[PDB]
Amino acid sequence: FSSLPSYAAFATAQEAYEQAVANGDSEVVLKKLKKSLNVAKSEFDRDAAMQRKLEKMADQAMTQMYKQARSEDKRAKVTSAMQTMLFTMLRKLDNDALNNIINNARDGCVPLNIIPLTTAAKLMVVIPDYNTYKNTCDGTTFTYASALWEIQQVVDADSKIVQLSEISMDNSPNLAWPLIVTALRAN
Amino acid sequence: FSSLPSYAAFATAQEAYEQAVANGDSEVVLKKLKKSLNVAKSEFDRDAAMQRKLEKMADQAMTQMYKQARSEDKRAKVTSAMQTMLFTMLRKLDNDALNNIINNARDGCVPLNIIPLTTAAKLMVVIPDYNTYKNTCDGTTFTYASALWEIQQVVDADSKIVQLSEISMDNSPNLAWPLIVTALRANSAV
Amino acid sequence: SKMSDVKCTSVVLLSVLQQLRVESSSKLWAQCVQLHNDILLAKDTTEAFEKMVSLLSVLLSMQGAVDINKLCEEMLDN
Amino acid sequence: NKDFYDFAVSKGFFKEGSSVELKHFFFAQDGNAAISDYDYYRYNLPTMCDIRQLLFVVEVVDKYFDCYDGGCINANQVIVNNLDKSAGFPFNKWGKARLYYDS
Amino acid sequence: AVGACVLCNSQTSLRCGACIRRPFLCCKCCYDHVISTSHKLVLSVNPYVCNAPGCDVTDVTQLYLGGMSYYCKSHKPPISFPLCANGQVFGLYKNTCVGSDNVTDFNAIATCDWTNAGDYILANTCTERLKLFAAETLKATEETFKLSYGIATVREVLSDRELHLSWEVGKPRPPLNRNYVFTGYRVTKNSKVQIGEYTFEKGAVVYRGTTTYKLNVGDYFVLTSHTVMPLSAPTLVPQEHYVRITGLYPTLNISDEFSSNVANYQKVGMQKYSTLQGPPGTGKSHFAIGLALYYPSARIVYTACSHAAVDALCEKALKYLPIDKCSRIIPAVECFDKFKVNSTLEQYVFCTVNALPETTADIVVFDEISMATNYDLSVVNARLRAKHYVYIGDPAQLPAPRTLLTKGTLEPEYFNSVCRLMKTIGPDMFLGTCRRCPAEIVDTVSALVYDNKLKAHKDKSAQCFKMFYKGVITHDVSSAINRPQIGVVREFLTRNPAWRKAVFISPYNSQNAVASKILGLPTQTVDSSQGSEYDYVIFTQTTETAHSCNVNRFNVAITRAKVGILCIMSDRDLYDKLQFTSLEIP
RNA sequence: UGACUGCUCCCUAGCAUGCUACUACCG
RNA sequence: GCGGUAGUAGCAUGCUAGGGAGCAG
Ligand SMILES: [Zn+2]
Ligand SMILES: [Zn+2]
Ligand SMILES: [Zn+2]
Repeated sequence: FSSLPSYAAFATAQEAYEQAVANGDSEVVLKKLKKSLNVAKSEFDRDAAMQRKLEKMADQAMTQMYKQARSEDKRAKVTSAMQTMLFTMLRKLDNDALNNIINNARDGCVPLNIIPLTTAAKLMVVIPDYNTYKNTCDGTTFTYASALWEIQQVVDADSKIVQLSEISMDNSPNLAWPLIVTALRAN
Repeated sequence: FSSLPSYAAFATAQEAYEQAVANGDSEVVLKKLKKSLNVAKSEFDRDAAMQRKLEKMADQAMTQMYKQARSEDKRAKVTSAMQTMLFTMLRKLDNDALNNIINNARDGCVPLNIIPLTTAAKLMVVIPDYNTYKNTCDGTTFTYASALWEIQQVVDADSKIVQLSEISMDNSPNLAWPLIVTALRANSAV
Repeated sequence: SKMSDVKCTSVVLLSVLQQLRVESSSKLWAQCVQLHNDILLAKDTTEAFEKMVSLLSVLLSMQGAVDINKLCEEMLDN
Repeated sequence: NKDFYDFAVSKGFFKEGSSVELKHFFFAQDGNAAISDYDYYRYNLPTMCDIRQLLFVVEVVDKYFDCYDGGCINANQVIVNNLDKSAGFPFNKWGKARLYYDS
Repeated sequence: AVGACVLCNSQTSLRCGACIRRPFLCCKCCYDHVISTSHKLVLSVNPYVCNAPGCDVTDVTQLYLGGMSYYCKSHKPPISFPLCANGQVFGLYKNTCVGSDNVTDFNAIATCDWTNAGDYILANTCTERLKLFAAETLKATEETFKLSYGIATVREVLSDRELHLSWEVGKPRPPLNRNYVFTGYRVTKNSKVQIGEYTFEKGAVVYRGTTTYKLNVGDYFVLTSHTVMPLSAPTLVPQEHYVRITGLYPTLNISDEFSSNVANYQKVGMQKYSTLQGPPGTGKSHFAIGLALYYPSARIVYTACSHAAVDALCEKALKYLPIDKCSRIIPAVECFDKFKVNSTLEQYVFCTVNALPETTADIVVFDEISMATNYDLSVVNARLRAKHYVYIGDPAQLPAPRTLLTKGTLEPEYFNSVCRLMKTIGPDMFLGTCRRCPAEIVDTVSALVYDNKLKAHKDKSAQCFKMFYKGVITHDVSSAINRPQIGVVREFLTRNPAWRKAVFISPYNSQNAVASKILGLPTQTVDSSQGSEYDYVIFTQTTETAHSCNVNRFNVAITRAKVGILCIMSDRDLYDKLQFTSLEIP
């Protein structure tokens, strides 16, 4: 704390008294010098701690306000944060069935109900283009979620039944394409 | 802190004493200066301390009385709210059936569990599944508590209207099953 | 380490599903809660994975909901 | 808390065959859970006791509870902590316990 | 909480307590905001005020930061340091702050009542973000001085289109035409109930039906307004010309029916933004379709401020080129459901400034940019990150009425962000399409403001009307009804047989409202004749002091005709060299 | 929508006591 | 020459009051 007038006064008094004492002198001069020195020393010493307490208190207050602002900010982005985190962990898991269904949904082939686990029960998906049908459906079997399923019904956007033999490269582009395959889980 | 009653005397004595010191007079005037200034500062000390104590005492008293006033205001508003709630719920007592069953008592006292059982106008039934449904409220009118009730509305756990034509054995697994049935007292109260 | 990862992922997935107002459909919410509670009690790491597939199918079969493709182009899921 | 989990994993935790694993979680419940939990009062049945033996067991218990003192106190000697908690039904429509301890 | 003060380039958590938009000012910046003017109150993450119960101090210059709280002057525990000291105000970013050299930007334009011309003057003497602040504050002051008038209501109902109307307690009434839509709400006992959209002009109270209504007791009609949110994207994009025609899908055929299209096609080939200054008939009718056919698959977005002007192009944007490649979405408001509505996925998305979501696009071709501040430009440049821009428009197409004008009319060039740029750097395209508008209008209008850009394409058969007349005026609280030139128009239409096939537009709807009682010509408003331009026309002025007979406020509404016009003018300024056929009064 | 107890850690404000220090009065 | 008294500053100790959090039945 060397930026206060009290420090300047105390330093000048210290220098004057020290020089006078080192020069050598009587008792009355020493007494007068110390009576004029100690008041300035106390004046300096009070502020020397008051300033420190003020500075640390200000630092703590700024810390607390930063923490409050950050918490208020954080509690307002939870949906996006959670979605990003979930997909990061889904990457890190690295499973074949999960990767299969995520890529299928990313290209457009999403399911319509909860995927069953038993050797029975119906599953319905939507196939929006011929390329997805070429990749997944070949023959009369269906490969989805790293499993095997058996096609039993095909329905178009007009809800008319389409037989499996109908679908072909050039024979397809005269149809309502968002097909709906309903299959059951092969053993 | 600058216009205290003793401030004038203290400052005037200090100024006069320091002028005498600056006059370069003998040591007796210096001793008188020192004594007078010492006693002046000593008397200024308590005048500067007691006032500061008193101000803080007064501030504490003001704060306490303000919070007391706020507490009284809150009490008044909660009293008004409770009175309003009681007088609002009073207006649905059906004061003819209640009077009819009160007068039959031999001294005016009746169990509380039989007041809704004999004077209520509406009945609500919660049904877990279809097997329980077909044994309790099958059809459009059923009997319970020695009275006849007729159905008025049926909703599901999601609070959406459900028609009785689709509450069947085949269509049972397609409903949010905690069904709620509402009926009215027939021939009696509503 | 392959089991705690799937349990944490299941917790995050259930939180994401709850954020999308799924508990406004009692049957779907009951099924999701059952699956989530069953995953956390698993002991072997095959049943947990099939239940995880079943639970993720619920989120995937909601068209508007989220953007699978944007959330896959942010140096995220492949 | 993903940061703590990653920090713990980066220090050799949660490996296969370890003796320390997570078995404490937050479990979720569906809509009809409160009533299902309340329905556990069906295990409470009316029970008659052997009175001549209970009248002696109570004396022994009172002997156990003998080194204390008690009685009634005035309203200004009551100590309450956390006056910011619920007050029950129907008093929770207008405030906490502070409102009723001040009014 | 944590926003941005940008003139001092300082992130901030502070804001002025008593100001327009709760503006964000850094420590030194809030300081010279609170010493150059009187704004002795600020707001931070928490508001600065003494925390002892019962205490009250609005000022901040004497508060102290105590024990994790704030205390004050009159009620003073002073174990602290002052909040306002050393050229700064206490907060975060107390070290990373710069300050402002121009001390009186807010102190000049945020301290007046946001109605003088000096506001817009300084707004044009600003930066992009400073003028963004300006435009948002103009929208804020528009709404905040619109929410100071009454709410009309019908308490006992009469036959439709002729009702009774009482208003409010003591407040004044705004202007009278259909500019302010009376779309309020109905109250049953505590809630708001379906009402519809209404408009009050003639009062016995004659209403115009935006819909057919069955009015009940008490029904209240007034515009209830929200506040426009801050915007995050710049209005104009900086001028950078393309290296090549890289990234384009070129075509083989060349447009022939349009005689000024090929060079401008190449311009769009290497022009990034495109604005021109034109009346009706300047490519707005056919050049948009020319680009549509000349680049088929380019994501080109169109927009007009109202759907009836979007319709002027969209009516045959599906006929000239296939239907499957345009759309505009209709909210529910007068909007036209011609295209594939409720369909974000399209190619040539038409639009309205009022509403459109953001997915993606690549080329901008937007119609008039007139009756709004930088909001219109910024919402549409945020709508899409486009590789090409065409800002069809005019600083005089439908110049935004400056609510309650009090101090003169500013220079037309000083529009939102592009019109002052417009004829200081030159027109972006070579384009003039006078295939509907004749030369009789073009002569005067181009000799006045649109120099040498539009052609004298079609001649006139000496039927244009002149009759020297001074006129008398009679005004009302919000409009005016005309005795002389209305009578002269009547007795003029009684002379020519084939003149009763025109329009009867009015500076305020009162003129046609009064005329419908005894003749019955259709209602017309000077607000926006959206995409509806016709040849024969009856124009009227009634009172023309500051809104009409000043500058090209409606010189485009003087571009009425195709082979013949009427344009009544009751002053002696816009005739200097006009040569309409001189015929005497009857 | 958030019960009754018990224990422990952290921060601030006040009170009481003690230690040291600096001036001043008194004998 | 020693002690007493009156303010002032720093430090330590125990309570009361307010706020945030953890565990257990
Ligand atoms: Zn301000
Ligand atoms: Zn600033
Ligand atoms: Zn205060």
